[PDB]
Amino acid sequence: EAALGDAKDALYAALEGMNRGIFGMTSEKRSEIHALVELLESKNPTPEPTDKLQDKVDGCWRLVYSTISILGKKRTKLGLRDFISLGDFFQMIDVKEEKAVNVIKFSARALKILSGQLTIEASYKITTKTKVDITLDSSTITPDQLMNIFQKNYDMLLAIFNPEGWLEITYVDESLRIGRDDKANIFVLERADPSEV
Amino acid sequence: EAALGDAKDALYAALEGMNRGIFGMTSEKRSEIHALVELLESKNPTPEPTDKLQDKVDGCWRLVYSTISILGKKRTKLGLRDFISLGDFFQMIDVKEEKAVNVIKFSARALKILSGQLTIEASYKITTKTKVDITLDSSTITPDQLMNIFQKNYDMLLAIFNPEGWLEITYVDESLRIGRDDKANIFVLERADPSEV
Amino acid sequence: MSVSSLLEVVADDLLKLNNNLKSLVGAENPVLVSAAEQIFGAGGKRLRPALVFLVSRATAELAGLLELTTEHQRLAEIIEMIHTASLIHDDVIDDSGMRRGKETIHQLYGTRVAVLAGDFMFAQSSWFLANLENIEVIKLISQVIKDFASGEIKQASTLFDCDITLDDYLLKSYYKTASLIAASTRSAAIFSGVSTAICEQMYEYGRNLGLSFQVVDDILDFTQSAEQLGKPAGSDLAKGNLTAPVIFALQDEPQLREIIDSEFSETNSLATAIELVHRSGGIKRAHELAREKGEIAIQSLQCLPRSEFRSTLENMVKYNLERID
Amino acid sequence: MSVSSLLEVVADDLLKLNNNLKSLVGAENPVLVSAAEQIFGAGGKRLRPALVFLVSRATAELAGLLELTTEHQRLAEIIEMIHTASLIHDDVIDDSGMRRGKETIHQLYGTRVAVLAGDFMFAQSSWFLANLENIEVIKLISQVIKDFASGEIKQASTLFDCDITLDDYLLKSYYKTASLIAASTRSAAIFSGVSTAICEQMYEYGRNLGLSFQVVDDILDFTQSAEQLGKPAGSDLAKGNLTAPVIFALQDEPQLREIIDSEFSETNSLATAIELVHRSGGIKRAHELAREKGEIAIQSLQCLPRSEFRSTLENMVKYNLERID
Ligand SMILES: CC(C)=CCC/C(C)=C\CC/C(C)=C\CC/C(C)=C/CSP(=O)(O)OP(=O)(O)O
Ligand SMILES: CC(C)=CCC/C(C)=C\CC/C(C)=C\CC/C(C)=C/CSP(=O)(O)OP(=O)(O)O
Ligand SMILES: [Co+2]
Ligand SMILES: [Co+2]
Repeated sequence: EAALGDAKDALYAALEGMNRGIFGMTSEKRSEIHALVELLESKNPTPEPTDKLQDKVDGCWRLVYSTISILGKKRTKLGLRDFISLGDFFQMIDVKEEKAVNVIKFSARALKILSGQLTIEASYKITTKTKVDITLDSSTITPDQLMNIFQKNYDMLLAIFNPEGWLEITYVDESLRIGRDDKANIFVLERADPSEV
Repeated sequence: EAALGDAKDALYAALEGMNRGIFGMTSEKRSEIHALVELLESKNPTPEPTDKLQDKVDGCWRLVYSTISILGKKRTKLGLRDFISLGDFFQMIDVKEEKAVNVIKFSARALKILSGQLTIEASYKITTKTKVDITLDSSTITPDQLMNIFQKNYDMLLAIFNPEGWLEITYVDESLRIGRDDKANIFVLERADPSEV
Repeated sequence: MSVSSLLEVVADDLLKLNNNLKSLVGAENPVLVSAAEQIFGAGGKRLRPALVFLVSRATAELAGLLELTTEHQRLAEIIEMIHTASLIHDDVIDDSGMRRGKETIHQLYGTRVAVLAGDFMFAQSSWFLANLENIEVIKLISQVIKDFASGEIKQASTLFDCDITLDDYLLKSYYKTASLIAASTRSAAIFSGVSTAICEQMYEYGRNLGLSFQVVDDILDFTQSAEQLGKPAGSDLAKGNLTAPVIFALQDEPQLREIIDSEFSETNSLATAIELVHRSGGIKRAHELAREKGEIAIQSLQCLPRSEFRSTLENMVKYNLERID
Repeated sequence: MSVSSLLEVVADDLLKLNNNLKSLVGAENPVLVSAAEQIFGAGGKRLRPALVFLVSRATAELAGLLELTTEHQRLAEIIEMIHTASLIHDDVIDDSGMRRGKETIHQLYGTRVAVLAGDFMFAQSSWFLANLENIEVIKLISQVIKDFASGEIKQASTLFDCDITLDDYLLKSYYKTASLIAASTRSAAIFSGVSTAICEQMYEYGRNLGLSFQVVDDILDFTQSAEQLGKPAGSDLAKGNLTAPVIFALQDEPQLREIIDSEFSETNSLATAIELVHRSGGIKRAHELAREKGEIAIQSLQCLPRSEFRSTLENMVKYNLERID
């Protein structure tokens, strides 16, 4: 199919330059992007999706759009306007051991020693046949230099990226899924080979 | 004519990148350039040149090669390795009033106010039929900011560029003449419209 | 009311100082000779060394000194080299092409020369100050330098922080501007030999005069048009630096808080924030902020016997306050 | 003989200092926190604060102090922040990507952060020093900073100047290196409370130790191979900076004077100049220059009662001299 296929390409096209929406976005572009993702989640090919977790939701998922924005005072506290480049965001969902990993990678644009990541181990469970109840277990900033940079603001950072709560899985394709957590956030993720992490 | 014509072009070609030889030059290229220059001055089309001053030597002459080099300690005292860009060197020879002007123009990065010049007015005579006798009258650094920069080293600068002495004229063509002053210096000058000064 | 009218009272002091500083900085180094002529725009008629010279002369007359000492003049040069060196370094840090229309040293000569020139002036000031041999003045001025560091830290820390208070802002204004003036005027009083009461009233004269000055420049970065400024109007706001007009506006306007929190994410959002400042009447409360600062300064000077020194000090205050009509 | 073997005697002092300086610089600013961890390579085992600590402890023991005071430790941190801030600023000035293999702050974080970091450390040192409240120590250290400025001026002034003497060169070596060590060791003695004779012998210990160090680094920029150095061998020469091996070579070799006067115009001319240095035996007279410097330093220490402190000070000298065989 190409209807939701070319709509998917359209969403991919509207996202370019917005940096996954993580440092804010003009409101008309946000309305546009939510229009496209609600068009997609209306056209869900995988209904009833929490019993199809392993062949649809299992795998390594790279973030391509989310409503999570880091702006203002916390962008400044984290050093994220001029020093640290918020890199990729992954959400490997492994259904065997019933896990949910959030890997948020970081950089410093010259420092080979700062190129670390924030890891967030979570464990989910299926409450509703379209929802999953996620709970946080472990959290980690590595290496110790990045942890040195973020440690005084560790809880703010984790809380930005904490997958706890629930995740209602609206759209599920083989290379793209769309989620909506309890905080009214949209998470548009795509497939990434687990070597990307 | 093409022998000394394309030899002239060859001299023009061997000079590119040597910055008129004013900040030194590898000895093999200096031997090459003096070879081409003695080839040219052996082919002087204007014998007895001091009686043909108004129609051959008259005009504004831009320096394209000379043995005058500013290297080492003097380059450092004048600020000529990292700050001030020694610009063009002109030698207008106006034969009516028996004048000889040396205009050495100067520059600085982004400093519109430092773009000035050292002016050196001299008066020549005709001692020998191929050889003029030059004597210094006036000297000037303008504007007052460049003079501020050079003033403590004014005599060194003038002495670098002082046309006083005598200038034995060889190979005076219509668009290129070659000089050999009393200090064994070679001066290869070309024609420049007096607005370039 | 004008600048020259104020500074003519110490025009001679100011000229000697400008000459010494041009001679010293730019120490027979070609590039530094040019940069010193560029930095010390001939005449020496700048506010900070002139305040040093006016408090110097007012308090000296009050004290019985017939001339200004060597300490007073080394102090005006310390103050001026510190101020200038800090502005050069601040333009290299946070790359700035212009400073009040004039082009910066960093732009004309490059970062390497600007850093060298600022370092050189800071070194010269360190040494002049050590050789004043007044431990209290050395401490005041070392506090000024340390407060430059504190101010850089706190400025980077409070970018886009809509919960900054007016005491926080006034401390950033102190760190930036008021600290060096307050220090210079208490030190001028100290070297004149007048009492600790007059030296504290001159610290408070310089502190509130420098706070008024900073508040009024904070206002003029809104009012003045984008051509009167080398910058767009409201460039302290675009950049995350919330000054007292914005702080007064965010006390009652919520929409402005949503605008600054997005870091002006919406398009045209800086101009919307500008008009919310002009509508909130935060500019008028900043105008009165500046007037109250200046009036504490004018009341600071009442300790000084009548003269044209302290009349010019009061006109320092008045000129500042009428720079915002 | 080794570096750690020397620095163990005050390893604990050095660790406390490194911790304080990492905490202070990088003052909960993300980029500055990283730059401080980068700058103060964990452990604090660097020569200059260790000299401060060894003269501090030797002279303190001689004086009857049971511990090092707060002044001694603020002084080791002053010395270390000054040295570090000057190296950062020197790498921005005269753009340098590396410093002894390690990469510079200017390269990793950029000029803006390097200038901010160096400025911050200089501000912190200014303030620490003012608050030592010792006018003689404040003067010594202000002279160190002023001599950094003098050294920049004189270094630019003497580029490619084949008529530079060995007293001129040794003054450039002082300005660059020896002044801060001499100041730190006289100040360490001063705060220990020992006599003016022992404080002058510690000024002379520090100035001849720092002169030997500079002479031996001047030699190793010829000796060490182009890869053992982050840069080609003989890079102080290529650049116009004539060190004591070249100055000793130009006393009898004329060809080298024609080579340096052309500013190495001929191709292969730097290598010809290098071999003329290695042939002139200017390296050996520089080697003996360094040994004589170090022996005045070792004779400087004879005022100190026998201890592990002055034995490590004598091994400071010996390690330096055996770094060049
Ligand atoms: C090295 C030594 C002894 C002391 C160094 C002093 C030090 C710690 C830092 C240098 C001084 C710096 C960077 C800033 C303070 C000077 C100043 C008035 C800055 C304007 S703040 P903004 O940039 O926001 O405003 P705009 O640019 O518009 O003026
Ligand atoms: C701001 C303030 C209070 C003081 C500032 C201090 C000041 C006046 C200047 C900064 C300090 C500078 C630039 C140089 C001195 C430090 C130093 C050891 C330089 C090596 S000289 P070279 O570069 O030739 O050698 P290489 O690079 O190889 O080490
Ligand atoms: Co700034
Ligand atoms: Co240098």
